[PDB]
Amino acid sequence: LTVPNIPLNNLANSRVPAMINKMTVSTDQNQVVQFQNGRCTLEGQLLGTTPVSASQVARIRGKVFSTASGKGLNLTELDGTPYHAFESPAPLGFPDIGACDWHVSTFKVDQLSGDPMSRLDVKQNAPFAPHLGSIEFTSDQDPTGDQLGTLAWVSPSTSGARVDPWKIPSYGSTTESTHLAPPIFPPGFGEAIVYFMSDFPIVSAQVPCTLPQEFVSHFVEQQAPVRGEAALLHYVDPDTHRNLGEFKLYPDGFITCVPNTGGGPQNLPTNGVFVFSSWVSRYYQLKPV
Amino acid sequence: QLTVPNIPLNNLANSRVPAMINKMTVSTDQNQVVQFQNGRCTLEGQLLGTTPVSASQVARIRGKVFSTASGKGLNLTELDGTPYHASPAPLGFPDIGACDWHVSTFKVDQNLSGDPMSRLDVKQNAPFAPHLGSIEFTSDQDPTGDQLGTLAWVSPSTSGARVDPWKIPSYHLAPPIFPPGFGEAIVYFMSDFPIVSGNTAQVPCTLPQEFVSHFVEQQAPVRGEAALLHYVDPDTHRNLGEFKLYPDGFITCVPNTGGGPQNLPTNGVFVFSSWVSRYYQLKPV
Ligand SMILES: CC(=O)N[C@@H]1[C@@H](O[C@@H]2O[C@@H](C)[C@@H](O)[C@@H](O)[C@@H]2O)[C@H](O[C@@H]2O[C@H](CO)[C@H](O)[C@H](O)[C@H]2O)[C@@H](CO)O[C@H]1O
Ligand SMILES: CC(=O)N[C@@H]1[C@@H](O[C@@H]2O[C@@H](C)[C@@H](O)[C@@H](O)[C@@H]2O)[C@H](O[C@@H]2O[C@H](CO)[C@H](O)[C@H](O)[C@H]2O)[C@@H](CO)O[C@H]1O
Repeated sequence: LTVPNIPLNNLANSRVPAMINKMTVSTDQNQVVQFQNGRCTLEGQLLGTTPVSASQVARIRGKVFSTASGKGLNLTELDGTPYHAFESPAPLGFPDIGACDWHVSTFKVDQLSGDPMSRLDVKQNAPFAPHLGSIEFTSDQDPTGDQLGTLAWVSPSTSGARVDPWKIPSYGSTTESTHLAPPIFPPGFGEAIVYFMSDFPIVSAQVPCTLPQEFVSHFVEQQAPVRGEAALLHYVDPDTHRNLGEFKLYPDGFITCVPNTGGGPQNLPTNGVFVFSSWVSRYYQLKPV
Repeated sequence: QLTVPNIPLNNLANSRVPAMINKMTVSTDQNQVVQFQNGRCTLEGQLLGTTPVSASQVARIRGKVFSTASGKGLNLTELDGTPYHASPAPLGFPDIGACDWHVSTFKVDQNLSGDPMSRLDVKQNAPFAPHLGSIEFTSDQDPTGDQLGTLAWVSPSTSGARVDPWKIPSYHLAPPIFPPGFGEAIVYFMSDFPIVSGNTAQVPCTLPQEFVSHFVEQQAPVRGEAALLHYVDPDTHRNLGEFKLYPDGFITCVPNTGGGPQNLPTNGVFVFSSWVSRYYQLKPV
């Protein structure tokens, strides 16, 4: 097993198209998340809506439809092939920033003149049910046909709400089975989930993810056998080659540390490289960072 | 030993625009020389031109707005906000030449309400001097401060002009790539992208972005004049075609007459086979 020999600041967020600019732990270290993107086991099994490439992250493709009530997209995978609702919550790469309005900038796939972009404004209201294969939108432009695009920004669902990018959508319409990647639980003994943060335009400031996207593709690519209960990593300064801290990478595909009281990995340099050290017991006792 | 990514072509990103690869092709004129500044990396992992490591750094721009009596523009920085020192441009800077760019940016600092996006409309005329650290733009919005964003679409420089995404800007340059050997054609990895010219509807690049990061990551020694690759169906394990990967960081094939790699399925995986001679003759594909 290896992890990417790439400094953290050259790694991409797995939940928005952006670069990671820092690590942190959640304010409440007992907080449980259930992100659907950035999810992959160490053996290379993609979970939830997680795609392989950073350029599949938080993107949408579909064919425009129009009814008496308004317009929407009948969803496909990002390559235009049929969406696998039977096994995933939404097309691979579909955004997972819950409980907010989305603004998605799309273009028509077969394109002679004029502004080609449409901004699709999507609400996560009662009828938002991407697992069933469609979403509705409003737009100040006139999108038609096969539209492909990327999440541009997010905003509050209602005037005066806030956006909490730590939430995920409700993919179903009702008891509807949506095939969610399971929750990630802080594993105990003072360990905290490490969140990789990126700047992103959130109107009412950073989006967390649990694996850098290149870690995901690395695991898919290697299909490495898991030879222990956890993988001990060192976070190494690439210029001085000093070990800046110990981290644990778990088979289910997330990373923890023991944050120093009043601190944590948010106080570490953001240009370090994670390096696999050894397979260890689930209860390997980390030095605080 | 040298390896290439164990990832099917349709899960690989373009290295010149933020998009996925959806086919391979050869140039209409198989003698055509290109000089792309992104997607450039040697097999040993040496980045060239403006090529960044991550797919989410491809064709992005960051800088501080200046807006004066004389004009508006960006004083460019690197994508992480650190100073750009006058390489052709900051890493990741777009390399789609001879066209207007439309770049959608947000204020990194922003703590205000409202539409956070600005579309920066950029022309490749006189004030376009990214090598010197600035470009000018017009915008129907009001961007201020530290703006970070991504190339959204491109359009003709002048009314009636066409956009040719095989061109690069006038900005250090990564060197031209000349079709090598006998009968070989450079393989171009294509992505759909909003180009508002004619029927063009595509972007070529010479290395998938994940190939670039793979080489940077691996730093493998070059042990021969060229690496023979097989393009393999990952389910049946059949070899679908022979390709040659050159140390300077590009791929060739010998296309069957009237055809070529554009006829191959896009779910195949490149696999290193062996080191071969610079004049190893490929099986037509
Ligand atoms: C005059 C009109 O009907 N539209 C103007 C835009 O031009 C149209 O859309 C552009 C993208 C091209 O497809 C034109 O052929 C078409 O008429 C014009 O858009 C600007 O076009 C410039 C070319 O002269 C250039 O590409 C520029 O980047 C682009 O923004 C806009 C902006 O001036 O004005 C419309 O009225
Ligand atoms: C000045 C004004 O009335 N602007 C309206 C937009 O609302 C502003 O910008 C949004 C993003 C929020 O920051 C508001 O607090 C601010 O007044 C409005 O934007 C829409 O806001 C909705 C929330 O009520 C929701 O987030 C929606 O997704 C977003 O588009 C736009 C669109 O209705 O209209 C402007 O006039």
